[PDB]
Amino acid sequence: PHRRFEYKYSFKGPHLVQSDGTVPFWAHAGNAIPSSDQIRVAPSLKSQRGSVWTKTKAAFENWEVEVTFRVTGRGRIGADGLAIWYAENQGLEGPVFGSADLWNGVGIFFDSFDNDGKKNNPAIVIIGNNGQIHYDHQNDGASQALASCQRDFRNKPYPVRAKITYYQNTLTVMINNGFTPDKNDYEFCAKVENMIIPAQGHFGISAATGGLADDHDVLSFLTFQLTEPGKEPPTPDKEISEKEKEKYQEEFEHFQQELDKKKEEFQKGHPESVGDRELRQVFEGQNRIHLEIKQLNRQLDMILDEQRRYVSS
Amino acid sequence: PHRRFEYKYSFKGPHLVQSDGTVPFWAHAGNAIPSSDQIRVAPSLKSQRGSVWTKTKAAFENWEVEVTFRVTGRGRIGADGLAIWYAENQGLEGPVFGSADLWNGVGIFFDSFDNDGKKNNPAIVIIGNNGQIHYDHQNDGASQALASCQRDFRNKPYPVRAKITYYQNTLTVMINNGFTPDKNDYEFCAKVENMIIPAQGHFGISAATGGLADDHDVLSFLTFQLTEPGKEPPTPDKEISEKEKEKYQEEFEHFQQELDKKKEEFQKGHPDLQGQPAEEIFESVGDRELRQVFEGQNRIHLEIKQLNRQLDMILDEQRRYVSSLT
Amino acid sequence: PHRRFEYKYSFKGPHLVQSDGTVPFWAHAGNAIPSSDQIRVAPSLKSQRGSVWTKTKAAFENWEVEVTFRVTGRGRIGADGLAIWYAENQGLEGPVFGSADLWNGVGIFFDSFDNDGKKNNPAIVIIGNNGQIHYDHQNDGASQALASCQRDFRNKPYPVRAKITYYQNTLTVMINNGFTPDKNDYEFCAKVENMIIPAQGHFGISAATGGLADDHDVLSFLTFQLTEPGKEPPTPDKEISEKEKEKYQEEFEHFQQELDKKKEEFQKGHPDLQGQPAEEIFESVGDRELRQVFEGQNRIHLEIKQLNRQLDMILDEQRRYVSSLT
Amino acid sequence: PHRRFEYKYSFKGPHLVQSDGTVPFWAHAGNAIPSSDQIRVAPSLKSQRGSVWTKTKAAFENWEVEVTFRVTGRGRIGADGLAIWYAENQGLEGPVFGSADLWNGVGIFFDSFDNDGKKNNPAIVIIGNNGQIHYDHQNDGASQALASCQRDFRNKPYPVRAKITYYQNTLTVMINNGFTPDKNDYEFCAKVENMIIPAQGHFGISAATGGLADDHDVLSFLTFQLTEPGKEPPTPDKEISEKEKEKYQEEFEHFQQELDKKKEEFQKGHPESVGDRELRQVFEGQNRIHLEIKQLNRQLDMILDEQRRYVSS
Amino acid sequence: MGLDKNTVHDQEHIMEHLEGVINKPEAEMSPQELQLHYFKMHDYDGNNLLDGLELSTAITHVHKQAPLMSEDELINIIDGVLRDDDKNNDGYIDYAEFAKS
Amino acid sequence: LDKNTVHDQEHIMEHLEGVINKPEAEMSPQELQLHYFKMHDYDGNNLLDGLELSTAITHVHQAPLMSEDELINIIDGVLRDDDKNNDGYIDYAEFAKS
Amino acid sequence: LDKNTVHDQEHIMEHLEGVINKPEAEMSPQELQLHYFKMHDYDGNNLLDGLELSTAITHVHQAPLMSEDELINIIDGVLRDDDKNNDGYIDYAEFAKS
Amino acid sequence: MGLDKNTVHDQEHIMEHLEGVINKPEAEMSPQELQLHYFKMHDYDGNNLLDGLELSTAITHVHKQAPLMSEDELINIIDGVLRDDDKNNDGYIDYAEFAKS
Ligand SMILES: [Ca+2]
Ligand SMILES: [Ca+2]
Ligand SMILES: [Ca+2]
Ligand SMILES: [Ca+2]
Ligand SMILES: [Ca+2]
Ligand SMILES: [Ca+2]
Ligand SMILES: [Ca+2]
Ligand SMILES: [Ca+2]
Ligand SMILES: [Ca+2]
Ligand SMILES: [Ca+2]
Ligand SMILES: [Ca+2]
Ligand SMILES: [Ca+2]
Ligand SMILES: [Ca+2]
Ligand SMILES: [Ca+2]
Ligand SMILES: [Ca+2]
Ligand SMILES: [Ca+2]
Ligand SMILES: [Zn+2]
Ligand SMILES: [Zn+2]
Repeated sequence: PHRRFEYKYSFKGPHLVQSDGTVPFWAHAGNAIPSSDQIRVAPSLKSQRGSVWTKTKAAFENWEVEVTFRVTGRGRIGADGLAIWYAENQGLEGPVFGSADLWNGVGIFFDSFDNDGKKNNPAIVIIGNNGQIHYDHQNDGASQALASCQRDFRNKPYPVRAKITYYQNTLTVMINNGFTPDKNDYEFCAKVENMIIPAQGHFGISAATGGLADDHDVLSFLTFQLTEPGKEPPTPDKEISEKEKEKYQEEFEHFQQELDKKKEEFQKGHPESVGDRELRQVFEGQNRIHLEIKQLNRQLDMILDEQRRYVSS
Repeated sequence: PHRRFEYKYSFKGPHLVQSDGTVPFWAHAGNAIPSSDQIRVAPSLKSQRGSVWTKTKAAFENWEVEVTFRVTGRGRIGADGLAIWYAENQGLEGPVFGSADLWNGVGIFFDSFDNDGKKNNPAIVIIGNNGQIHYDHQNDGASQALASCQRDFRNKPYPVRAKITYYQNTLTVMINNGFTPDKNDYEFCAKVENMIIPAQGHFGISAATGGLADDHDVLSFLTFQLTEPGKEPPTPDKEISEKEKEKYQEEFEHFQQELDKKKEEFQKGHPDLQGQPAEEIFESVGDRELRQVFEGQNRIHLEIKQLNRQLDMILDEQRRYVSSLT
Repeated sequence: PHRRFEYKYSFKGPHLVQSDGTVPFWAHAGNAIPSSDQIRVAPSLKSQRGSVWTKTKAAFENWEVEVTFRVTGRGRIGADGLAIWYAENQGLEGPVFGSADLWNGVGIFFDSFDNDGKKNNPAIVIIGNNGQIHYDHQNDGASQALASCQRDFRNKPYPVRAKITYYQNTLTVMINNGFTPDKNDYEFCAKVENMIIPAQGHFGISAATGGLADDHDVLSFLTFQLTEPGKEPPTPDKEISEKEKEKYQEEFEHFQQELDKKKEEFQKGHPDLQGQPAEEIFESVGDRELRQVFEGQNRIHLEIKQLNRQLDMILDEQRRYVSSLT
Repeated sequence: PHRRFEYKYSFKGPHLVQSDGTVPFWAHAGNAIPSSDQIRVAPSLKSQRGSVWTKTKAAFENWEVEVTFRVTGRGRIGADGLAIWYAENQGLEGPVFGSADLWNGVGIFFDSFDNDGKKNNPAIVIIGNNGQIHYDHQNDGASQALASCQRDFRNKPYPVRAKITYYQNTLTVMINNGFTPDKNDYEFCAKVENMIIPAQGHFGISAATGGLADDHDVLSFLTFQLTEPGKEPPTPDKEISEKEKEKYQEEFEHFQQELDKKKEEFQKGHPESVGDRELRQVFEGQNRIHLEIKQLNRQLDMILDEQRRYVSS
Repeated sequence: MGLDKNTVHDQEHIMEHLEGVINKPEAEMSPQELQLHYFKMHDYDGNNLLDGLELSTAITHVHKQAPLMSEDELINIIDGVLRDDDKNNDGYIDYAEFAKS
Repeated sequence: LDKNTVHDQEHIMEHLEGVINKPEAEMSPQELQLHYFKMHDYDGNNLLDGLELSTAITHVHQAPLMSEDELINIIDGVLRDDDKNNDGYIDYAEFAKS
Repeated sequence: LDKNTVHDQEHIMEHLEGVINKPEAEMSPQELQLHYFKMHDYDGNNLLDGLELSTAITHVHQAPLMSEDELINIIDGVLRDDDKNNDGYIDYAEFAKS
Repeated sequence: MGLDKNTVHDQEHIMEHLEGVINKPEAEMSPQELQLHYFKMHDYDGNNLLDGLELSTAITHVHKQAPLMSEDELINIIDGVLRDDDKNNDGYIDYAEFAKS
């Protein structure tokens, strides 16, 4: 599918908050504290509920949202957690992860507290609701769970990224575990098929806190519209002979190289820590071991396929 | 000396905020978030300056102030710091630890960042200002510091308690480091003799956050008026024969015993409280930096095991084709 | 006050030991290893008790003692500790920090292990004993402690310096934490007023090691006799006209400048000195606990790479057999 | 080969030092400090030389020595290092790693300081000498090195173990890297063939320190005599019917189990740290990953062999 | 208005206050021990001493709307209580002082 | 994105101050435009989007904050005639083309 | 390793004190011998060697330390007639056999 | 015996002492500046002040056998030097005091 960036349903730093103290094109309410770097949807205080919801409604047949967030806790047990909603109307208040109940849409819940006593939490649960089913907070919505994966997203050394994609009546939740600073290191967590959501709806995020307290920070929320490769009209003869791009690109690369060169000697023209650097090196080593093992798995799968092709003869 | 508790210059939990979300007898400004349990004077966000000051001026010759606070940060180095002021006017907004510069009073600064580059932070710095000296932020105020002591008050399992006592023109700052849950385990930090402060002044406490981020929570702020043992008038013949005091004391003790006995069988008759011990809420920063690393191993192990079975199957089925063909 | 250096109760490098391997004017006993740079009073071995005491008794009304020492251990928790004594008799062997119990004097104990289980260690404890009180080792001497302060003196990039000053019946202990290489950056730790000590006593310093192991090195021990500014007799007319002092001072300064200038071109004329900066000698314990972990990864990487090429060859040659047969 | 334990040429804790202050059957001199747990051959002081040498001479055609030692340094650069000697006479003093020069035998040097300026150190170097060649300290004996391996043995979380085996005119040095508490996790470091050493010689250890200072502790030194499987006479009919061993073994196992049971309830009859336990868990995880990778390598080598057997047909 | 007898002797408020922890409602209590329950339930710190902050929390309260008292007014009631009941000038109120008035 | 909004020198000149300080009041129209494209791409992706342009035209340099509808209208008019690949992003190919 | 050196009760009785405290003065000759074999194997390998036996017969319980030649002679006489597999170690099979 | 003139004016000892760091032997120096070299080379702490410990190190010395002085004897020479040269009763010896005798 082809991706189109949508600014109207997106917030991002480092200029997240405008001069008047609000995030553009989004409505926040409750205990959410918007800052330049991030939005603290629920601070580490007792009984905090917050939510940031979009102002205008979105008409997207297929969409994709990339959410970067951190959940930071002092202890090993946290409450309550974060939630990402595609609804029909902004709740902006309520007991379901800081947002209203009886929502008409889809809600991805990053539950951190195990109210069912089954050791499944922390979990990422996909729950859809037409508007007549109450969310079961006392058992983490296990009976109403369309899909669930058991991944940890608390106190990670790097911010946790999540890609939620709705493309041709199926919803896929992919999770970056947060052990690497790469922004394209997603891993499969859950998926559901034949998912029905309204074409008109509001994108939003929310967080709730119970007795135990976490900081629920959201750094970015990028909403992308996905269009099918065949349904999109090409509208040709609009690139303007295609030659000016090739005349401009190398000049701009040369100028950015010379700007980097200027910054190189102006950094020292007029003027990391030990242990932290060692921790970064340790995490890079773990990531390199992971990449090597994955590459070995891919090579062995190629080995698999080739042996089977020989087997067929 | 003799201590009298002063409610009009104090706040404490677990009902710190009223129904309208304001602290009684106190005015808060900046990025302060007053909750029921505590007041988060500066949350762990970039460029946050907050302060909570008294509404009414306090005219005390001698006084004692007990502050319970937590400074919690993710990293080992924190920013910016906390400050407790006994000033002349209010300090709601400013650049000096979230409070205004050029103050007429005394400010005890809990500094967590070493801007001077002398490796003497975190520290408790006593700075007196008549109203004409600017606070030297870039040198941690070491040039105009009346006294200092080198203690750490960040990332402790128990809240850090500090006593600031002005008595006979001597300002004594004593610090409980918060390693133990004892509320009376104070240790001497600093003192300033012949300290001059205004007779009437506003109490306050402020917090600022710089490039690094810490949460500066305040759980209690207890103010006591101190009177000399000789200057206090006794005013006798007011105890009303002292006999009903002894007739009520044992009744009160018996009521406590009866209530405790009743709670003893009603805490376990229908056990539904989850509970939260202090062991499950505290973890050292470096230990955290180890635990994640351990978690970073638990992923890799999985990618071995799957890979293992893959090699195993390229064993098994191959043998069959080996067995069938030969 | 006025300070006079006393050589007969002092030792320092870089020639601390004589040709026969003994400290001048000092007697060492136990497991002490006197070297040229320092004295290792207790090495990092299990059950080591050592002490170095003065040979001649010192009769000072007021005095000041500066001790430079290092307590270096592999783990975060150390054992047992150090002690500086001004006693009546010598304390060569015993159970109290490597020194004998029931002493008639004053002992400043640097305790690194919390036997009482109160999380108040490491600490500097001032204990005075007339000769009838046993040291309570299992409770860290908190019951009979005259004063205490909570400082850390282990695993510092620079040696820890301590000043013990007895002046007008007041014993003041000030501590330089050793984060900076400044030799005059002391901070107040504790004081005891109306302290009673024998008029003549032996100086000494001892160290003990328990279940955990630390090295207790002492680089210097400087003793000063303190005289009151009014009680010291000036004895004038002894400067011999003061003119040759000014005639020699500029000559001495010119000699220093000439020697420095000569060393400036002879340090680089034949450069052969390897050098050893302080950055290459200091590393934090936890950082070490990280670095080894990083090294633990560098092994595993190798076992991947070899394994990688093995799979690679079971690619390559197989293709040949695939290519040849089909 | 068959192994025989030799107590006369061995010292070991936890009772290493006798009542009179000396190690049995061994002679120590210099700055070596013998303790109950270990022998500190060279403490962390400037210009320290120490050595512990055996009293009686050993007549072993083939032998094997297992040495457990730690080298602990405050900084990242250390000097001078440890040495294990099989000589003809005890030097007990000298400038070659705390022992004499012109030794008649074989010396394994654990050099930690790079005097040659080639970044090869720390290294384990095997140097033999008839008694006429001076050890080249200024370049770590690179010209006279019979074999060398580049392994790090400083500031390891666990004591470093080393097996030196002389069996049928070849000397093999195997090194445990010290990342695991196992006593049988040796790895190949170096070997030499046609090595000639005198049949009469003294076993010894030594350590030296320069400007930079390390603690050189030796925890154990187990000397084993290796005999060929064919040259050893069996001398049968000496097991005494072999039945009493089978009658005694299960009874002794039952009694040691019941003694463990008694200790179990007497441990709590009358009465590790966080972070240290986490470090132990991290090192155990690294060891388990290493073991899994080695097992995968062995399985792939089996795969190799089996494919080649099929290839032959 | 202030620390009146009927405000402390209200059995319904005491019974609805002790719910959750004290699960035993009994409508026969004398006007003596409900004062004990009031004193124990309004002392949050557990020090068995009522100060101005705890008394202000009790007087202002939240019971489920109702308008809140002014800060000057609340200061007036608290100062009137302290000026007429705190005999030892401690700032805190003992049980004997509470039973005095 | 009018021509005079990007072809003014004092704004960019006070903007590059702090890291690079080369006062030169002889910049070509394609030079200060390039600088404008360089500094306003905060994410470092060498690409401009709706949020970056919205923070560019509002900025922090008093005047009342602009209406949300007016901002939406002007940024939609900018993205309608400047974006050619319909990617939601603005590249210097499209930026210099219009 | 004489019979009376191992068949005495007070030494082992004061030896097991601290961890296991069961005073029982009716021990069989194979019981206190077993305890003697158990505690003197410090390495936990369920096996006795020359060093462990040498520390056993010297011990820390005054009397002058024994001669090195005498200790070598007595331990060699012990190992000569007790060890059967010529392993350099002493097991309870060999220990109870002789 | 003590801090005699010939002990400080010995050019050979000064020249063999400055070797390694000062690589310039010249046998024409006046009896003035070799005292400066002695004072600078025997002040190890760099504080330009000679105390009893540094003087004892200089007097006892190691030059490559020779028997060592007794502790009472060394105390006698050091105390005789301090009693006759330390004019300000500081314990330390300045260069002016050294040049006085
Ligand atoms: Ca939940
Ligand atoms: Ca659950
Ligand atoms: Ca600062
Ligand atoms: Ca500072
Ligand atoms: Ca202790
Ligand atoms: Ca203690
Ligand atoms: Ca070397
Ligand atoms: Ca080398
Ligand atoms: Ca109370
Ligand atoms: Ca009262
Ligand atoms: Ca961009
Ligand atoms: Ca575009
Ligand atoms: Ca054994
Ligand atoms: Ca055997
Ligand atoms: Ca000096
Ligand atoms: Ca002088
Ligand atoms: Zn109520
Ligand atoms: Zn000399």
